[PDB]
Order: sequence, then C-alpha cells, then structure tokens
Amino acid sequence: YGITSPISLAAPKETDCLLTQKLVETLKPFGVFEEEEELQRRILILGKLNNLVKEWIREISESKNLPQSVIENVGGKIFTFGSYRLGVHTKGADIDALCVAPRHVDRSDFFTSFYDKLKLQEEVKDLRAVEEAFVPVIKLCFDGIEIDILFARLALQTIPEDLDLRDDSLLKNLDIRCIRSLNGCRVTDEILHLVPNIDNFRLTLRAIKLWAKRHNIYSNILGFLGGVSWAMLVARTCQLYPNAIASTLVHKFFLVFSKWEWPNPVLLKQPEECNLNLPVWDPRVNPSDRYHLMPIITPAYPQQNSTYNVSVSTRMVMVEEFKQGLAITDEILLSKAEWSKLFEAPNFFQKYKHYIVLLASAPTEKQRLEWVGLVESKIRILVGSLEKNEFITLAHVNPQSFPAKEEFRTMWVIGLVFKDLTYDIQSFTDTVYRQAINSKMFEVDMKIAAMHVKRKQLHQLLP
Ligand SMILES: Nc1ncnc2c1ncn2[C@@H]1O[C@H](COP(=O)(O)OP(=O)(O)OP(=O)(O)O)C[C@H]1O
Ligand SMILES: [Mn+2]
Ligand SMILES: [Mn+2]
Ligand SMILES: [Mn+2]
Repeated sequence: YGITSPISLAAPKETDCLLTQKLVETLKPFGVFEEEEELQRRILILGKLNNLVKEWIREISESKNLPQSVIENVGGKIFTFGSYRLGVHTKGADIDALCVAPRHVDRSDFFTSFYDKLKLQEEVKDLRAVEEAFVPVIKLCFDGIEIDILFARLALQTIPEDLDLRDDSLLKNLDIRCIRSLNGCRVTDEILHLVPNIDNFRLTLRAIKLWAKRHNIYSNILGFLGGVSWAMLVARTCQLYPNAIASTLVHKFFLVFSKWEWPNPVLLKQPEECNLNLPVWDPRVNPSDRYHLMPIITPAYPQQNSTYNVSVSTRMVMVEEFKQGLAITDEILLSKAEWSKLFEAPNFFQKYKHYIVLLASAPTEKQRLEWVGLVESKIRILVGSLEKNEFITLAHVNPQSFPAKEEFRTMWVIGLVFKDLTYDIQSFTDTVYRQAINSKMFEVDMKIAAMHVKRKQLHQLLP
C-alpha cells in the first residue's frame, strides 16, 4: 500500500481485540461518535441537496436548449469530502461538499440560479455567498446543519453517477477556481483508497484527533495540524501495519512519529509528473520547499505540503507530545494504564513557567467574532518574532481560545520556554492593528493587547 514495504504484517491477538474495544468505550463519553439519528438526518439532508443540484442542472440544461437525449442524461451530483466523508466528523462542525456540474453550467449560474433556488427552500437559513474567495463557496444552514458548498464545472457533457474525481485528466484546461474546488474531494478520496482497512483507519483517526485536541496541538492555522494532516499521519501508519487494528495502530502511530526523522516528508503514494503548470511541492526543483520543517504531502495532484505553517516551536512541541503518547500507550498495552490516560488533558496553564496572554475585544459580538478571526491568523507572526529571540526556545500557542457594559472579549494563552519581551509583543500588536486597518478590516474600538506573565501570576487572569 505505501511507498515502502510495511514494517510488520502481524495481525492482532484476542488481547488486542479487547484493548480495541476498551479504546472505543473510553471514546464515547467524549462524543467522538456522532449519534446515529443525526447521521441519518444528515444523510437525508444531503439527499435533498443532491436532488436540488440535479433539479437545478436539469433546469439550466433546458434553458440552454440542449437535446433530450442529453437533458435527461445530464448528471449533476454533490460530493462530500473532508471529515464527514472520512467518517470522523467533528460534532459542531459543518459538512463540506462539492457540487459537480457538466460543461454547460457556469460558475455564474451557481451563484445566481442555484443560489436563488436554495434561497427559497424551507430548510435553508443563513444563506450567504462568498464567491470571491480562494475557493468560491456558498455557505448555509440546511435544516440546522451547517453546510459549505464548492462548485466545479467539468469538461463533460454529462456527470456520470460513477464519476471518480481522482482522474487527473479531469483538471486539464480547467479554471484554477474550478481546480482548487476539486482538491478537497481528490485528497479525501485518495486517502480512502490509500489505506488497507478503512474501518481500522477510521477508529484510529478518531482517537488521534481527540488526542491532538486534548493536547493542545490541533490547529492548521496556528502551525500545528488540521484534520486532513492528522488523517494522513494515521493513514501512513495504517499502510505500515496493514493487518493491525486501532488498538495497536494508535500505539504504532506514536512509535512511528515520535521517532520520525524530519524534515523527511510523509507521503501516502509516489508523486507523478503532470505538466499542468500547477504548484507542486518538491524540494528537488523548488529550493524554497527545502525550508519546510514537517512536510506531510497530500496525495492528489498537485501534491502540496499540508503543514508548511509548522515552525520550530510547534514541531518541537509536537515531537514531545508524540513521545509522551508513545509512553502512555506502552503502559496501556501492558495494562499499567487505561485508555482514559491518553485523552487526559495536561493543564496547559501549568506546564510552562512563563506565558503571554493575548486579549481581543470588540464593541459587539459580531465584531468579536470577526476580530478574533483576524487576530488568530496573525498569531504566527508573534511566534515568529519570539523564535528569533536569543532568549526564547519555543512558544506554544494553546489553539483553544476562550472568554476573558456588555464585554465581548476573547483570549489566548501562549506557553513560553526560555533558554524584556515588551518590545516583541508591542511590535506584534502594532502589526495586528496596522494590517487589519490597511486591509480595510478594522472597526473602531476593536482591541488587541498582550502581556507577559509568570506561571504563578496567570491565575488572576483566567476564569
Ligand atoms: N469553505 C471552504 N473553502 C475552502 N476549503 C475548505 C472549506 N471548507 C473546508 N475546506 C477544506 O476542506 C478540507 C477538509 O475539510 P474538513 O473535514 O472540515 O477539514 P479539517 O481537515 O479541517 O476537518 P476537522 O473539522 O478539523 O475534523 C480541509 C479544509 O481546509
Ligand atoms: Mn468542515
Ligand atoms: Mn467548510
Ligand atoms: Mn474543519
């Protein structure tokens, strides 16, 4: 399955079956498993959507006066990708989906006629288009479910039901907006066909994602890993132990990565050359890709490094987390510990001797939401300033922010490790205000401030 022979073909022992069942059981309480009723409800919602897509495309087809041997056979289908597709959807998160339509349907139609169709559907509320983004998307809450819809116009007269979007010939000549909108599905579909046992893969991913979250290292934006990245690490682990079940896979996961020789890239398959002029991660021909610290490459063309935002600080943090994970699973395997110990959250607010507290405020909840989103995307800047400081070894940003007239304030806690800081944090705040204003995304009285604190005096700035 992988690009290398597996490390071991051994299958589990009954001992492991029982350990795998216990793992499943310590997970339920965490809501890791979506409720079946909800899963059924999502399934029925998607079906309705898919029918709305077919309806719409059919309609466009007629207005373009195509023949009936075609109008009747023109397809149209919605494809789900990402987490919900992997079967490890994060309760509270949306459902990502790609609307695949034939040649005769333009993107303009998507944001016009299709958009107006969703507008007049009883279940549709909060309909909002963002057709000017990197990946054009139509967002909406469909019967209480949050959904993101991307559009892709393929060079086909009809969209056959069995269409497999992995086919690299489908991207040829397409507009980049169309190409980008296809990446999610292709990556997801590649992953699923790149693992020896979907089920075992699924359960392991569930565990790993929870683990990363409980350990404050789950965030693509902040330099750690996102869902897709975690999925690829688990998959590589699965390729290596093809007959193992979740129990040993979670353990192997830690053995394998706590010892990974970075920046050697994690690949799910051998990359193939494809003209297309699309950006491809490849240190052999792109000197800039040689600076990536923890490369985890997506398997679909154009292969890209899903973790180029990793810095010395985050990688270091994650390496240490992997080692502790290995240690815990070791004793879980010896029965000297229970699975609950893996998902136990270390007091982030107590593992470092020094911290930086980041405060973001706004005059209204709407703005606090926007503002916080902006500042979050700026935090890596500070982490960068900190690393370039002789006195600092690493900065660990706890990715889970939390609540601090009618105050509307949020705050982050950053862990520091030393080998005073006022200039760097002051520098950071000025940059945040400056960029946010230069990019016309600043509102009066939106505030951001940071203060260095010693572990001992963090208490007074928390609940
Ligand atoms: N509106 C969007 N525009 C562009 N890319 C999107 C959009 N929504 C999701 N994606 C991309 O699709 C990929 C898979 O989605 P999703 O499953 O939500 O990712 P994660 O991998 O972000 O999942 P978790 O929710 O963290 O479990 C990764 C994500 O960046
Ligand atoms: Mn999502
Ligand atoms: Mn989304
Ligand atoms: Mn997500």
